[PDB]
Amino acid sequence: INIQEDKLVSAHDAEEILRFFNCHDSALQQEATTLLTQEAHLLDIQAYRAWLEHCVGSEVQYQVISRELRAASERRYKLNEAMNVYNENFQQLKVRVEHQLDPQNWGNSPKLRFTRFITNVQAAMDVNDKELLHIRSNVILHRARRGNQVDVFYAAREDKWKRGEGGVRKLVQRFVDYPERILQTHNLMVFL
Amino acid sequence: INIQEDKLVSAHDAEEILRFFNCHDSALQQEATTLLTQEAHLLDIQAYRAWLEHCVGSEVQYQVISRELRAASERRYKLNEAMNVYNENFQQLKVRVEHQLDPQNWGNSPKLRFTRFITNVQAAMDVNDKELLHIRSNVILHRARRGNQVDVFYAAREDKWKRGEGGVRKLVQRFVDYPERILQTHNLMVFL
Amino acid sequence: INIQEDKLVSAHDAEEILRFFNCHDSALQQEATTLLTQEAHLLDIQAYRAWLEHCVGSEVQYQVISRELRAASERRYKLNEAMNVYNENFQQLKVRVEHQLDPQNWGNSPKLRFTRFITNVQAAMDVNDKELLHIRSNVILHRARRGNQVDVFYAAREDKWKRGEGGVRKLVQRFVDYPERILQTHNLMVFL
Amino acid sequence: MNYNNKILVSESGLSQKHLIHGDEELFQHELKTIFARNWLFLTHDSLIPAPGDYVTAKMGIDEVIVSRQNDGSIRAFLNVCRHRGKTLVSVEAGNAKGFVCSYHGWGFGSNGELQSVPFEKDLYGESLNKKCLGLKEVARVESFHGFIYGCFDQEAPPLMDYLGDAAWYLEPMFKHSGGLELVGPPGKVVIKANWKAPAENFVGDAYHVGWTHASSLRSGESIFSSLAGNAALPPEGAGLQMTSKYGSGMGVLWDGYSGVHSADLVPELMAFGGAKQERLNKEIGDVRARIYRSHLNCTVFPNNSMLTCSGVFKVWNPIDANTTEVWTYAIVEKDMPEDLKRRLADSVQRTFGPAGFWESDDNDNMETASQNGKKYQSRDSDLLSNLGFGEDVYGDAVYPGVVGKSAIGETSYRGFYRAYQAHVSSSNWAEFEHASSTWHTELTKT
Amino acid sequence: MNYNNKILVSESGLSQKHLIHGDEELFQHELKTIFARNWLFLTHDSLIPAPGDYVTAKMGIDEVIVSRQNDGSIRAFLNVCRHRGKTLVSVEAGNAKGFVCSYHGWGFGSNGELQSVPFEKDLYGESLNKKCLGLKEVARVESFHGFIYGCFDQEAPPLMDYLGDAAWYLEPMFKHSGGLELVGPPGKVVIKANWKAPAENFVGDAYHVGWTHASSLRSGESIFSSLAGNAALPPEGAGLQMTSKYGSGMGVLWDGYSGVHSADLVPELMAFGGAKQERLNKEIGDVRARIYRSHLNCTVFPNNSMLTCSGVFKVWNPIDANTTEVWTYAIVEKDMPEDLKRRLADSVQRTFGPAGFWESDDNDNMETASQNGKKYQSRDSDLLSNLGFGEDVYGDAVYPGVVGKSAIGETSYRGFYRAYQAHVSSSNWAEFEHASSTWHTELTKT
Amino acid sequence: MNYNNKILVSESGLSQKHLIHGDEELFQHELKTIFARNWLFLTHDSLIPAPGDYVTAKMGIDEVIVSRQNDGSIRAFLNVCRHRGKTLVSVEAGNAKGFVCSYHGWGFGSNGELQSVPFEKDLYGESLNKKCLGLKEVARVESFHGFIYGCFDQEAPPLMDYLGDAAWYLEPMFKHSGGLELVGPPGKVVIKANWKAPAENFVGDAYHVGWTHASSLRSGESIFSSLAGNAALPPEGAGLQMTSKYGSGMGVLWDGYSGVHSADLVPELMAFGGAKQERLNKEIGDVRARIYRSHLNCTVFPNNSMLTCSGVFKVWNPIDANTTEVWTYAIVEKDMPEDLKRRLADSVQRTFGPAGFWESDDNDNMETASQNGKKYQSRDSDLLSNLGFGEDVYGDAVYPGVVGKSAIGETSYRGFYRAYQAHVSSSNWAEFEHASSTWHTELTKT
Ligand SMILES: O=C1CCc2ccccc21
Ligand SMILES: O=C1CCc2ccccc21
Ligand SMILES: O=C1CCc2ccccc21
Ligand code: FES
Ligand code: FES
Ligand code: FES
Ligand SMILES: [Fe+3]
Ligand SMILES: [Fe+3]
Ligand SMILES: [Fe+3]
Repeated sequence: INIQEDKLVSAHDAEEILRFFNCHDSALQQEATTLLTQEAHLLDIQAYRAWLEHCVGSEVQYQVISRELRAASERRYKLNEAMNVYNENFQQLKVRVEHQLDPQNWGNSPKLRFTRFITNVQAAMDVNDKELLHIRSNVILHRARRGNQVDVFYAAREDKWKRGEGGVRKLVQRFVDYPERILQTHNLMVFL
Repeated sequence: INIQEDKLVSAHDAEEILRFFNCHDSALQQEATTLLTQEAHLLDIQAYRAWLEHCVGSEVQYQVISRELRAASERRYKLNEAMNVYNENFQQLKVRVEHQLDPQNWGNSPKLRFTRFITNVQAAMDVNDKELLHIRSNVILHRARRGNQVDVFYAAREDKWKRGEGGVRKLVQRFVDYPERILQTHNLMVFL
Repeated sequence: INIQEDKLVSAHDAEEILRFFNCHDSALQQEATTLLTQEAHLLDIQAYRAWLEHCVGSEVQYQVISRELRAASERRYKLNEAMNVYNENFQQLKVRVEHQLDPQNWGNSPKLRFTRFITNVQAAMDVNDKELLHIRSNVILHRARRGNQVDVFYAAREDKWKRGEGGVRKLVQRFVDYPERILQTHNLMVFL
Repeated sequence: MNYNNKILVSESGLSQKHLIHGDEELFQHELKTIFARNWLFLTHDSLIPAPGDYVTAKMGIDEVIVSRQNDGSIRAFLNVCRHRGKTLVSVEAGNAKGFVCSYHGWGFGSNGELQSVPFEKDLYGESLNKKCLGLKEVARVESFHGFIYGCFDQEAPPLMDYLGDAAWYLEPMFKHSGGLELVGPPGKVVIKANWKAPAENFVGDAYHVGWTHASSLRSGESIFSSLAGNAALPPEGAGLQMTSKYGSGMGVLWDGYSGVHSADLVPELMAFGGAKQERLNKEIGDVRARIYRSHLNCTVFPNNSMLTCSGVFKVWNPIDANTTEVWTYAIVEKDMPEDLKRRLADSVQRTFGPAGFWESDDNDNMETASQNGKKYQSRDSDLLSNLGFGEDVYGDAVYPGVVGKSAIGETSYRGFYRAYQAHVSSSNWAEFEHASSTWHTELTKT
Repeated sequence: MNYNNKILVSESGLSQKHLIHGDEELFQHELKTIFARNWLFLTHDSLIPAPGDYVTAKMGIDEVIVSRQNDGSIRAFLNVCRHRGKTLVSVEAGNAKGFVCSYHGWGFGSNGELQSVPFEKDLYGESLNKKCLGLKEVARVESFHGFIYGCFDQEAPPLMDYLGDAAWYLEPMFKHSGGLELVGPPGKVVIKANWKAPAENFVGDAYHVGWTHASSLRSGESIFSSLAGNAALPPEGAGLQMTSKYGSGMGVLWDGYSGVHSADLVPELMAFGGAKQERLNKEIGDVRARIYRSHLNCTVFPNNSMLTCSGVFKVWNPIDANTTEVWTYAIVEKDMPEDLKRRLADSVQRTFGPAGFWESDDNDNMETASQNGKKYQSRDSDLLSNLGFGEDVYGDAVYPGVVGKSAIGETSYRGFYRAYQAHVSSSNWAEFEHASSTWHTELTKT
Repeated sequence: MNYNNKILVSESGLSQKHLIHGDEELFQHELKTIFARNWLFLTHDSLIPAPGDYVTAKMGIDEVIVSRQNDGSIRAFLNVCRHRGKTLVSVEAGNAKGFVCSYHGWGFGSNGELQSVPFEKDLYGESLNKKCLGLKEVARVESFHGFIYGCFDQEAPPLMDYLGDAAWYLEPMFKHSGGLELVGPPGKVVIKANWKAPAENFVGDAYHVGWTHASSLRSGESIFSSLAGNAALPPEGAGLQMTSKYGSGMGVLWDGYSGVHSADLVPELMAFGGAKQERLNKEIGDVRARIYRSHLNCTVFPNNSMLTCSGVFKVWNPIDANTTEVWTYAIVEKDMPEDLKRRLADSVQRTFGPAGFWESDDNDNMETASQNGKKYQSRDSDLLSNLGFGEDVYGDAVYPGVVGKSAIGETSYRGFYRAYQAHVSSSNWAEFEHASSTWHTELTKT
């Protein structure tokens, strides 16, 4: 993509497109789909410890940002463009998991209901680290609780996955640029 | 999954995870995807008789439950945990199909519009019945009618499919535990 | 499908079912999935010129209709059944793309956010034109802007794709019969 | 709007202003004059049978905790903490000796008493008067054969008197059958209708059945199936309609014990009901034994409805003028075989539950009729309920109440709306009584 | 708010309180004083040409059935059953001799009469007076060259008089062109704006075009394209503005017959319009023949707008103070080749339909301007419409109405809001007339 | 409701009617008597440091543009075009010398002046008085150590006086630390609570911490972690509570400099704060140096809250009685190492941001407490804030304000609601002052 011509495209987005339009491997797309479907299943049934153990690498960065709305023509204002809704290492994810599992987390009674829809899976091996797998996918996440509370989240996920203990591919980076600036879901207390 | 450690996980959910983390067969996942995509297409175009004839086994149990909200710590109150929104055998599904097709079903004029999104397909053969196929999938179902009525349903489906007449795989069990306790969609008069 | 028996099914819908229930080719389904996932990615990052160049055939008809609500029993009133929300040739799509990219399109600042979810992909080669590929897929399209505006679109897409310049498969027809009669999304200014 | 003077329901209940289904100010007024004043359905003994068992329920727009006490009685309390007003209980049912607030940890007993306050000694010393800090209690809680109702107004008539002439019709099934059980949990669905739309439909609308439910009648093969598409009118003597002083009313369709249940349950039910009827002839007489196995479509004023024999039990919980949360339970006879109770419960939900195909037939009728009440040109229009007027009787030797001796009519609409108007225009029970001292005469004019 | 006294629109229409776009109490008041009083667009002959043809339409927040009678006339009725108020018709168009209610099966004729009641003899006997149970009829239904308008108020002026001075400008295209057809079905989209925001924009806002529509002008290559980004001001004599007693008004852009249509239609249209103009010179004179092929942006008070030549036809159906349901049709000249009509219709929707790229440019302008009317610090602020004030004339020898002889100004805003204020502060047509007896003098001050 | 007479808050602030969290008419009244009258948080110097830098902010339900002027001052203006009321700025932050309206292209300066109007000469001539068409300006804009507040009421006290006795407590961290920076952009989330629910919680609710935040305390390992599940009460002398004339108040937890930050930041923070405290002893005395490194939970009346040391900074932007838009920033000390500032900012969002696990613990408490205020049986009920009443002092030799010398109590609720009631029942600042002339005496009774 020529971003001087395609005026609405960011350099980052153009870079990410390039990585998937190259070596298409059908088998890798399928592996990626299985990996993400199993991850989503563990999360949906709230098996958060199993998710950590089976899906999340010790060196993980798990990051969801919220970008301040700026003018398309803006070129002078150069202060922090985004904040981190999440920016977690493994221990920080573990804290969040223990918070979910704590029997005095009053908000988790009655039990929440999660349903995740994972689509648009793309996969490509890194060029310089043949053990690093880039996976892109989109998620719709439905959270229902307390009779009539319903919150639906929508996001694109830029992941890196790498083989870890026992040869199991695990998440080493997830990056989400959350598309809604003001959340209308009470909070973002879900693992995208 | 150790459900004593993963405190939020039900025994049933842990059992279902186990069945897919075992023998992964890529070809079966693809067959399952085709089966469910074709089923959804027939339903979306309201070909309910074709759906019965091509997709639904004579011994089917088609079940959607609504579970009463109980305390996570509850251990004494032991009355009916759920009611059946659907709990249909083949003849009961046929009654519902005839009700849909009846020219005096006033609610079906003007014609409804359905769009289904099937994701997260997983498939595994039963261990003890090598002719029984377990299929898990999630559905978003969009129903539009009468200018400005829009209802969106979200669910995970635990299916069993088996080869029937002519060797065609047909649904012999569908189980849905509907995630929203109080429906905000006027009714649940859709085939999930 | 016998549409005299399946009373709710239109002749057009029955014709479209038939084309996919015939020669199932797994490889074609996968090619179609890649094609549509890459198309959706280009659109999501607002690479509209790249979308035109890589995804859209010079002879394209890009059509989205809105059908007037009529009685299921109606047989006499025979005036225009639908209007065209879109009915674009290549040059008309180009006009829309230039409108999106124009630096005085005030509505595009701050930058919009798009996330597309493509599901239910089916593919079949045309019988009489072995170079014509029929692809059916459903889309959920999420558009977020201006802090708290969120619009979600739902549609089934009937596409024809054909090999063009450089052997690249490109869209030569898209047909959408939009399921909601009265839009509740401010406009339909998105490429379904 | 001046509710003292405004004629929302005309003389004899013959018509109602369409605005009653849409006006939000009137809805707010109903919270006071209808829901805070009258008896509202809470639960059944069968859902809270043991000490400590509780459920949550709506009473109008308020939520209450309904709890079985150690002494076997039932008390109900606002589901609201007495400290800073947080919702105490977030589940629908359970068993507990108390309820602890998740905000600052105040602990209330099943009896509503404030029993504990974290660090009370160090924080409040002896200054907190916990005796005055009990949960706000529902003043009146009474039972009709296991069916538990509540009322916020201490001045209300006893539940039995409030049922008035309707009680006679309910007793064969509610009492003489050996008793009923409510099968939970209920289905719960929001519809975009005023609570009065389904309430009026269940209280007295047999006219709609053949046409509204044409497709369900034709498809399900139930016992009332000859009505499909108005293909046939029920014969003379097929049933009757009744209404009462405090607004409750019902239709009676003779012998229709299998109700809306599809053909798969008809033979079993018709045998069971007939067998019990033969026993009841000797105990309560032929007429009342027949009523036992006859289909009753009833509303217990204001917003609890049921179809006996079909076993459908409904609460139309008000949210706003065009929003109602529908709770659907099944009723079964205690001495039915357990397998029959299970199938009957599933069939109630199959026909009238969240995916009830019969109930779905009613959606557009009730939603549009309600929403039209907001439309400018319809607000001051008159909804008609004059069918059968001038043919009702009172004080009949056999059938009590204001009675229309025909299966199809609007007798029960008229009694429902007469009571509704008397409440809306009154400030208390004494005023309702004064406004109702010639209730049956008004209903039987001409 | 006291609508008799409250100055919502200042003298000469020079400004309006911003609250008019946000205040829900005023919206409710408009239902009475604007929508129940004035002429509202229903349909066109071309959409219901044959006996039995019908469409549904909104009139304010009410819905009506608009039906072609056997005698060739058109009658319109509230889409509400006279029994218990259910919505009668659930489709947008069709052909029928009658409408049967899906609740209890009452059957109404295309003429609104209650023709049948299921089992009438057995249920009502001879007691039901069906003659008094006809659908509530729209009192006034009139045509302007095939364009059908309705009014609930029997006291309204005839449609032709109501159009006042605007009729003269519309006639060359509506009448002398041989007649127009409305191409349906319309696009339908909800926007979060007050109905007055697009109404005021179409009635008299040429100022916004170059800036608001900069991207559409630059991208589409239409005939008005030199305006893009305010790169150029239209020359003197490029057009004019007009307004009238009953609030209707328009801008006139000389010769702009291809309107907003992209370059792909420009040569064909400019040839067609020019050829018909040459014929019309001899029939209606040069000036009026020129007006025929000139672009008119018009609002027919209160909420029907159009762009002639572009062929855009709009209804801004009110839902609440910040919600409007936009209906978009195409208008075509009857004697255009069919292939041209088809492409013109698609182009109307391409530019101004649900995915109309021009219409999209207006979204934020109209939504935020409307929503700001709810904001505390803006409610009592003044929206300005003073551009061109002191330069308008009345009674011109050539161009009738209150006229500003310039292409860009706010003349038509002032006339629109003068009529709006006169209606809002009046209880009936007689009071509006009294409040309007010096309408043109007020508009031409200074 | 008559706000002059209605007792919404009882004497000494001991209780409040639950309706205050739900009543929409009162919410509308608050727009006038609370939000249009009092000081509201806008931004920080650190977010608009250079000439031309601007941000948008809410002030009540209004939106303003807050702009750094060329002279180094800050001015704020309604984000509403003076022509026809369109929203001027659609972004959250940037740098510009002016703002051009996308409707008709009017151009306003960073100083609010109407600087340009497209084609002014040809359209308006010399008739447009641009001097009178500047953006509606926020009358009062003042700074407290870089923190910028605005007030629509010219009659308000200076910001410093308005902070009253609370300023003394804030100064060690806000001033004597060398100064704070606000790290943007903020998280933004809508919750279904009244703005007063989180405002009251931050101003004076230490009681809830051990129970509400039991899971976050247990899981995060922060310094206040011994409180988890009410396992332990803070010792005597662990802290105090204060409140002030104009409603601002806070809790003080001695020495808690690492606040809610998880164990991963505790050693680093406790070293940093302790080191600065040792320097400050010599400058401002031991007590005030200790306050610097003590955890303050504060609300600056009405709707700005913070946790110093934790670094949480909140705006509870009102939308309606049960809707609030929560803005969450991080505060950091300027002279902290940059890497520490970055980690501190992430930790603020980790704990109290959109996915803040601590903040999530509060959701149900605040939403249900607010929504219950709409429920019929709860509207007239009394929310209690009597903990510690009769033990507060005023005029203490060491700690100024109305002070409760205990870590846990409701002192700050009482002062918050005393000021709230005085404003709600007053028409202007002079009336508030008259209603507050014995403010501390009322709070220290018994
Ligand atoms: O659903 C209803 C309301 C009245 C009625 C009478 C008979 C059978 C069913 C029903
Ligand atoms: O859309 C509009 C409103 C006024 C106008 C004038 C010319 C061209 C287009 C338009
Ligand atoms: O979040 C809050 C409100 C009051 C408070 C005191 C200490 C620590 C945290 C907090
Ligand atoms: S609100 Fe319940 S203990 Fe405080
Ligand atoms: S409501 Fe139409 S027939 Fe009864
Ligand atoms: S509304 Fe801003 S320039 Fe007209
Ligand atoms: Fe019914
Ligand atoms: Fe425009
Ligand atoms: Fe808290």
